[PDB]
Amino acid sequence: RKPPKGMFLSQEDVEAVSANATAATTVLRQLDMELVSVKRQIQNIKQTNSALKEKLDGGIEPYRLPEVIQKCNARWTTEEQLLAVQAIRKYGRDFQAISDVIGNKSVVQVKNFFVNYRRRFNIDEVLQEWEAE
Amino acid sequence: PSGVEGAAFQSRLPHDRMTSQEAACFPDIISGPQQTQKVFLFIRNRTLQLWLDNPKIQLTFEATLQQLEAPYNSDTVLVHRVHSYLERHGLINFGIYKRIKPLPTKKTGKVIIIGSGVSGLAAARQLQSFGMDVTLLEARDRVGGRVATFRKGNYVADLGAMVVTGLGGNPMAVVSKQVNMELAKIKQKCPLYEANGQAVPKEKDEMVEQEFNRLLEATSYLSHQLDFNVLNNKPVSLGQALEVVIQLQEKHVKDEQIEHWKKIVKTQEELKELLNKMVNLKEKIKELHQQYKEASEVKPPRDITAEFLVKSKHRDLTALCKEYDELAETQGKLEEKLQELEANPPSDVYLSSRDRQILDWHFANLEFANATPLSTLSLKHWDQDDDFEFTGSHLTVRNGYSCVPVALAEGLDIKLNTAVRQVRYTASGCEVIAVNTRSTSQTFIYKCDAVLCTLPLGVLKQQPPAVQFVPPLPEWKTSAVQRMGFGNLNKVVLCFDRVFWDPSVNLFGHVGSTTASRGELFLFWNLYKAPILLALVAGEAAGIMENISDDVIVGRCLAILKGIFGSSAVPQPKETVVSRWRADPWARGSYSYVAAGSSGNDYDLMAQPITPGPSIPGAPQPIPRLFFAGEHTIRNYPATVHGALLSGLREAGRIADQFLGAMYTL
Amino acid sequence: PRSFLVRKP
Ligand SMILES: Cc1cc2c(cc1C)N(C[C@H](O)[C@H](O)[C@H](O)COP(=O)(O)OP(=O)(O)OC[C@H]1O[C@@H](n3cnc4c(N)ncnc43)[C@H](O)[C@@H]1O)c1[nH]c(=O)[nH]c(=O)c1N2C=O
Repeated sequence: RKPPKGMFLSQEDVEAVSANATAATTVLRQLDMELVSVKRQIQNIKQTNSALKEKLDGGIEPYRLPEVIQKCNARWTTEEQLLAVQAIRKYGRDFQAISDVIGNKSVVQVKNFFVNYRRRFNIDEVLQEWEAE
Repeated sequence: PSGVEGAAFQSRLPHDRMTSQEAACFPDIISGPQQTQKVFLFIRNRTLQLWLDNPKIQLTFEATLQQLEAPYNSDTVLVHRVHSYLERHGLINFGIYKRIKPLPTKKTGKVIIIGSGVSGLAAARQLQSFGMDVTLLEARDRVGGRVATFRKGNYVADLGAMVVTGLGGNPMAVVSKQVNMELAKIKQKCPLYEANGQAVPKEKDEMVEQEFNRLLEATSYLSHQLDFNVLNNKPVSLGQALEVVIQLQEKHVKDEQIEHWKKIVKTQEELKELLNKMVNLKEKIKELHQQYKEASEVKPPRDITAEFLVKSKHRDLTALCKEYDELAETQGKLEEKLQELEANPPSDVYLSSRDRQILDWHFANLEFANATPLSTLSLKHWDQDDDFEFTGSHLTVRNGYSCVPVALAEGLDIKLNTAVRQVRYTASGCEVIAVNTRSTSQTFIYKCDAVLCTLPLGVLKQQPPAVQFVPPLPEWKTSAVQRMGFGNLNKVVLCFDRVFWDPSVNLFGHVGSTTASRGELFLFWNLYKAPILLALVAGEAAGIMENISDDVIVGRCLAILKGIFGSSAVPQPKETVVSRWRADPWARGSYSYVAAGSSGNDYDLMAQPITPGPSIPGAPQPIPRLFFAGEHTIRNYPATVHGALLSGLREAGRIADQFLGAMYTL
Repeated sequence: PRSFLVRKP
């Protein structure tokens, strides 16, 4: 039913190599030329990645900032109420950020905080001014 | 196989079923009740066994019916019919046996046999066994034809047939019991030794051989399952198909390197994109950090829009730092993958100048087996005769294969040095015209009832004709002769004063330098008691080495031998012989092969006898008068001594059935 | 014939 294993003998290839005298050699040369072309591309891209690789030397160790170990809290000092409104102005609804900016409140604290102060802090208008950008 | 059923196998016959030939002679039993068939079949099977256990005394009918038991010894005409059928068709009482019932005083019928090749001798001996007058005409000065055998002192070496290809169902097994033939067994181990002079190592040796056999199977897959058997209106040869398989294997090796590297650039080009995002985040980070030190430089106390600014930048920068960290994460996986992908690169070549030359020696092997360039064999049909291979080891004849024809020749009217120049066959009979090979002027005429032709296919092929047929052979016969293939492979025999090769290896290769010379001295045989080495010239090389002086040929042999064993272990050869079968005008070649565009059916056309036209017009269709035997006539066993012998047995039986009548068909 | 092949597998 099948060849021996490893031998590759589909009908299509056999015609392709029998189509004329030199068809087999001609077909082999195109693969040969094609392999060389891809090989040169590989080296070409190695160079490029090697250049892009040197521009990233040192990583971001100089640009990193120490972690702020801080406990949570549910009292809203007027200060971090104000940080909030501003963060809501800047981040739309991404509570992780607004959590991050405030620092001492969790997404739920931020999340619940929206509804509680919505009337008083006009979070509605702040929100639609976020939309504009 | 053993018992009566073994006799059937040792006689090339199914034990449990009746052959097409038996259905001919016993149509009364094949169409009858299965009971009688099994009787018959047992009745046949036992009979062969009796002949087979003791093939040096004639097996008489009486002796056979003696030794059967009931119910089998009840139908005495069945037993007589069977025993007569067997004796007639050479399955029993053939070869060289003591006759119990001596020859009939007067013979009946006259047959001229052209050639005392083994096919010839075999038939002649059978016809004489049947009470016929039989004369063999022989162009040579010795019998055996292509069973040639050198002798000088104790040196002995066949330039012709040299191996018995197994005793399992071989008629030569019978002959071997019938004549002192020292059969020495051949040890399968054969070290190759490339052009430098040093062994190919097992690792390589085994893998080329493995590829070789794999390559052969592929071709088989091209002809049978892909129907790759015509190409530009011409029949595909085995040689072409081997090239088309190698090419499709060389293409596959490249096709899989391309696939490999293409995966590599897919990752490298996907890594490139990744670095672009990383060298763009490190500058969103550069600028955010700057913006943060500035916003953090404003020492406190500060109003909330300025405190929010520091916190916002601090959040934003952290986000980007997370993001860039998750990408030197990914910049890590890809970097690992790239060493894996490169680390496992697939093969660079299918085969190389080293490989491809040991592979050429396995092709010189094929060429020697079929005595021809692989470009001339039929892809579809070159191996058609392989179902009927014998079982058991392959053997040699320490005293020379000649001793078998010579043995067969005793008791027979043989005219040596008589070359047939013309065969005339008519409705009333035939006349053969021969000359003396020594003095060509002397002319002989032999009149006979029928001519048995065992002329070699190379002879038959000769243009212009070495033997004229009157009237000409019909077209259907002469096209079989063209269409067929008659190949060639010569030998070189090296007689030394001392053994300097491994005496426990019988045969060792030499790997040639070129594809073109793959056959030139590619194999040496150590077969004999005396210190004789025997060298083969096969393939395309065989035809060409015939245009070269022996001295030059022996030089090349000495050079090849010196490289193997050192320039000082290899003495001068005491006696040297190289022949020339293609040049031999009583052979014109070595043996037949299924040429491209031929089939095994052509071997059957060669055996059909010829029946001439009627003398007086309106006369009833006559008897057949020209019969053919020889190696190129036995479809299942071509170019292989038993096959010759078997074909001579065949014609003798069919000529007797014709001129003596069959008293076993009733 | 294919039967003459040396070192048959
Ligand atoms: C080099 C070599 C090696 C091997 C084998 C073969 C070869 C070549 N062969 C083939 C056999 O020779 C063949 O089966 C048989 O010999 C044909 O043998 P065959 O077909 O029965 O007959 P023939 O050709 O031997 O004899 C023909 C006769 O006809 C004569 N003749 C010819 N023209 C004539 C004319 N005009 N007038 C009168 N007589 C004429 C000719 O001189 C000779 O007397 C082997 N066979 C086998 O079984 N084992 C082997 O090892 C080998 N061997 C190696 O492998």
